[PDB]
Amino acid sequence: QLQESGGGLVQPGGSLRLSCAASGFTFSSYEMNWVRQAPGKGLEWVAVISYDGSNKYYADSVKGRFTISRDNAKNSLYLQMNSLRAEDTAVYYCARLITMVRGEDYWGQGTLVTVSSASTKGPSVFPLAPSSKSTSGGTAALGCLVKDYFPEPVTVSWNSGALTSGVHTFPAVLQSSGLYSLSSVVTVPSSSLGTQTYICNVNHKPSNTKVDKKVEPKSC
Amino acid sequence: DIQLTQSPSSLSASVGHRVTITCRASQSISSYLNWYQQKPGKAPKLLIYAASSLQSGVPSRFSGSGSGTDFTLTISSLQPEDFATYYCQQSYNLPRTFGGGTKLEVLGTVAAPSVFIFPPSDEQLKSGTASVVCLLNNFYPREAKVQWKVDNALQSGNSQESVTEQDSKDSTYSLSSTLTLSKADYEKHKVYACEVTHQGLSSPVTKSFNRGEC
Amino acid sequence: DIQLTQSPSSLSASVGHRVTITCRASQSISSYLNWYQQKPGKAPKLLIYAASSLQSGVPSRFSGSGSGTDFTLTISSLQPEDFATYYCQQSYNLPRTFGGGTKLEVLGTVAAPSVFIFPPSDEQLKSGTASVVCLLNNFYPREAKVQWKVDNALQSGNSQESVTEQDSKDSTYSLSSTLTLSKADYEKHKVYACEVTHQGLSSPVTKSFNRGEC
Amino acid sequence: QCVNLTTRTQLPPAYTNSFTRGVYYPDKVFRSSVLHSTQDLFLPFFSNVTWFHAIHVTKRFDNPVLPFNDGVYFASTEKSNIIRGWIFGTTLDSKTQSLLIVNNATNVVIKVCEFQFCNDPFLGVYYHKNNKSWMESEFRVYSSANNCTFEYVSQPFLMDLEGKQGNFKNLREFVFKNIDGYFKIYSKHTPINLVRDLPQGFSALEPLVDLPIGINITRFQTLLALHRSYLTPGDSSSGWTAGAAAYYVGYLQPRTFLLKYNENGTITDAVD
Amino acid sequence: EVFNATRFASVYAWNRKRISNCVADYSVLYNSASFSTFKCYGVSPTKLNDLCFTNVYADSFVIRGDEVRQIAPGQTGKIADYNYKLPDDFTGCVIAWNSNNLDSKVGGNYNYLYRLFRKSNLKPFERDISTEIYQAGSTPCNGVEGFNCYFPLQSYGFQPTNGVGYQPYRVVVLSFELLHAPATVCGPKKSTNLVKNKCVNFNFNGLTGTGVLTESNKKFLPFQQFGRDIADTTDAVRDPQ
Ligand SMILES: *[C@@H]1O[C@H](CO)[C@@H](O)[C@H](O)[C@H]1NC(C)=O
Ligand SMILES: *[C@@H]1O[C@H](CO)[C@@H](O)[C@H](O)[C@H]1NC(C)=O
Ligand SMILES: *[C@@H]1O[C@H](CO)[C@@H](O)[C@H](O)[C@H]1NC(C)=O
Repeated sequence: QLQESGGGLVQPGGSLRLSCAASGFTFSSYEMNWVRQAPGKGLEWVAVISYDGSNKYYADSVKGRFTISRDNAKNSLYLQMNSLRAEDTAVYYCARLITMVRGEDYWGQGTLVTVSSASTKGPSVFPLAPSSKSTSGGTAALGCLVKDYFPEPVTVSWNSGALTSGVHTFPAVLQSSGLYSLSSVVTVPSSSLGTQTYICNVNHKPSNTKVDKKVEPKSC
Repeated sequence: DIQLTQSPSSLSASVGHRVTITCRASQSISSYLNWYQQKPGKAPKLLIYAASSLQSGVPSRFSGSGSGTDFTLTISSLQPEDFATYYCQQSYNLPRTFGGGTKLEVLGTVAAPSVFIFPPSDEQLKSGTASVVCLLNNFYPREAKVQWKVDNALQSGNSQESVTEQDSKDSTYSLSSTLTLSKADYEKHKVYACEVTHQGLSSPVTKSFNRGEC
Repeated sequence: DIQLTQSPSSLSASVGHRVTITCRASQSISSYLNWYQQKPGKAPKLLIYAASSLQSGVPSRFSGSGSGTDFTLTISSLQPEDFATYYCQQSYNLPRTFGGGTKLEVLGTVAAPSVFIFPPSDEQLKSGTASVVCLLNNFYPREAKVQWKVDNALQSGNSQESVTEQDSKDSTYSLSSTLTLSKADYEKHKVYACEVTHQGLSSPVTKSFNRGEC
Repeated sequence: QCVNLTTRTQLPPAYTNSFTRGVYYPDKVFRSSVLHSTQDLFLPFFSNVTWFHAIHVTKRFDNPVLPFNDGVYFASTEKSNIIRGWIFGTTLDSKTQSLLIVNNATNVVIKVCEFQFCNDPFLGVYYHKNNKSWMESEFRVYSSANNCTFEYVSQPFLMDLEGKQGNFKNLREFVFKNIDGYFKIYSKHTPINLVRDLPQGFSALEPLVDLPIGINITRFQTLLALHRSYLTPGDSSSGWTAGAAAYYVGYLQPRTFLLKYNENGTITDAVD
Repeated sequence: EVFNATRFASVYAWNRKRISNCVADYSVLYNSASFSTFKCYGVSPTKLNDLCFTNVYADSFVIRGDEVRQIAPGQTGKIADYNYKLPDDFTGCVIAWNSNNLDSKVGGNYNYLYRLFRKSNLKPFERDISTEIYQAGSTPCNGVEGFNCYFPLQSYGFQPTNGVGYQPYRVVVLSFELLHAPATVCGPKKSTNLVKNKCVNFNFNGLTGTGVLTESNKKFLPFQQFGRDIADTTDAVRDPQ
């Protein structure tokens, strides 16, 4: 078992401290690594430290800025992060990478970090309101485009879940403001658009801002 | 430094397919080339603890091979969880380094096509923006073109997109894409459309979205 | 009664290898366990008695171990004179019983695959019988498989084989095998073949043996 | 664990007379209504025994290292379980094995280990006024026990840890010998009313225990309990009270004694 | 406690238990039908019940079934070389048994490890739990694992389906130690019945003679074992039972 911790949202040039608790194995015997993964990117090696902690090594992005360190007496690995960059926006995994000799690998669940000047803010809420502009037989996209929130997750759903049939949700876009946005949808028959009320159930849950808003099909 | 080159960056397949991905190191590394499976953002599962050595409890359908620069991961017959990313990583020297992970992203290769097309919404008008939505949704490919018609010009550079992956039941992605335009832009412009050109259908498909002009 | 299991039923090796074979008893017998070597058509020669004591004039490269239910014979650095069949025997009580001896058959283990096959001869036909001569020859691994093709049906039960012993210089076997058929059967059918599914090659091989049909 | 104590005052070595104390049954043989002669290691009659004691009044606490020689007669006169055991050994420093005997306040313990003893070993009862009691609170006998080769602990008990008034009331006499890799112990309890000195009169020590330990013993060192309380200065080296107890030591010598055996086969008298 | 322990050591980290101050019935071990191997060097189990020792050491661990061959004087191979070595004049017994049903797991068991690489062979009864990365090649591996730089310990992978030579075996080694000290470990000592009122030849607890034994009117102190008269002949004895 491995459990990373201490991740968060921080400004460029800042510092942050990751930690990783090890359980159910002899942590004290092994090289222990940091790896990271920026959203949608491949795996990136961050650093490694010897079993006894006597030696430390890094990839060139984090070199000198960061520090990898360990408390064998506490079965705990750490990453001190400093002079933070957009580069450092990643899930950070704590792991026993195996190399040639047979043994049991371990990876933790990974702790998230994001580097941006932005602030915690609610779902700026823009429902898809399908009308004479767009309705086409069995197809009419309701939905929302949602914007301007710094922590990554906005939840979105349709008519308080009563309109789940034909739901689709799409990856987020980071705006130049350092705030995220995303698109989320339900595709509904044009003939149904006079029946349901249609709400876009946005919640930027880290702001705790539920802003569930009426959607207006057959407008204009 | 040593750099890794997964020959498929992406794959399409179906359950029961024997599958292979290959990874090339930028230089020789003897047999020091591990392989992993990752489901998106989950902890990378070690498959092979060298070029060839299958890890404890890893399913028997997986296998590794190679020497010097050139390596393989194989899956003897593909199963649903294997629609995942795969990473090679070299174990030879520092820095430890990973391939551009092969994404076996097409959960069931098939052909099922689809399209949809949505305005810069009326309930989006209040934003001080027009954010148009092309919406080719439940389409088999990830592959489609999107085009714009705002004051009849086709906009470019000023756009975004994101796609929900190949659906497990439908075997179709869905794409969303957006031209975006300020209060000044959206009240300057009056003709609008977005056009979806998903080649699983025979044609571009579009409607007169006309913000302030419908 | 005491049953002895000898674990490797056959082995392959080359000179200067260390080799081990093992014998396991259905109850404890303390150290009461002899080991014998037999060469073809010779009497058995005692090598070890008690379970460890080397017999008078036996070469010091042989050694035994065990006391209880599990026993081993080892050969420290194998030699051309050692390729033989080896038997354990319990000395503990009556009836005296032997293991099904391990055959250290492959002198100088190698890999060379081979096939050939031959018809039910016309100079055999005069018998009032057909006897097909399946014939894979100078193939390294003793393991091989045979099938038939008489009127392109695959015959079964009606067969025999014998293998000429592991060749002293090639370390290859040669095999003979025979489907054999009455006058009525050998004229009722007209297409024939053996098929040699030789494991040493990538494919079976089969040839038109055509009794009454050439 | 260790602490060097301070506030111990300095005084001359005291002495008293053995008065025919300290014979013991030399073998496991019953003899009745007979006089019997034995050559053995005995404490000589009317010998001077060095007297050691702990008392506050002034500020006297008293457990030096002493030689073992061929064997030791030891006696405690007390009222409060202040004497708690002994160290026996040679180097006393974990460079050799050595033997610990201690009545910990709930458990008699015996051990043989490469003990790194304190240069000033003690126990300490604290008057925990919140618990309204004395209790043993400060085992400070050794820093470490680097290897071990015998162990024993009795089934548990408790004792009164007394702030007792009046004169000494228990006499406990012991003889220790180390012969053929056996450490042999003889003892006798006796009730007393004597204010200070070692009492006159006669009683033989009975064989208590005999331990199969192969070690060389050359020196020994007694273990005593401090009293500690809210009335003291509290400080680790000096915030303590000595209690009130005395003990005596004398050395066995090769002597011929004539022993008088009772009808029940007890020793009842002897001639040196 | 040694033979029915719930979990055993890995062989590189082999346990040792010291036995002293007790009665040891070796024949109760030896007669237990359990053991795949029971082998003695310099002794025989029946004779061990007649002997006495200062200590006995019991060393224990798990190894793979075919490796049991190596737990003997003069042997060589990864276990004998890098994990556990007997001296070539060993005096003691090796006991082993198949433990497949305790020590294999259906997902494979990897709790048990052994030392795969070492600079040099162990000395007799040496032990080495060090986890320093083994430099196989020229680079100082600097506590990092890579091209010529290996973790020195490897797991066994005990599946219940393994062939018998690949199954786990629990092993105990008994070493008998006699020093210049009292012999605290001994085999049990047999008693016959008493026989009063006949001329018999007797041995009470090492005191021997011939005579007629009868119940006495006299009574000893609780520590006394026999009586003597004024001539120093033995006139009475206490029955130890
Ligand atoms: C124990 O005894 C051995 C053997 O004399 C010695 O090497 C070691 O330093 C001692 N101390 C400890 C803590 O093992
Ligand atoms: C002998 O022992 C008994 C029982 O303790 C006692 O009554 C008797 O007085 C003793 N006799 C002598 C002379 O001590
Ligand atoms: C010895 O064992 C017997 C049988 O259990 C018992 O009756 C007897 O009291 C025991 N005696 C001693 C001295 O333990």
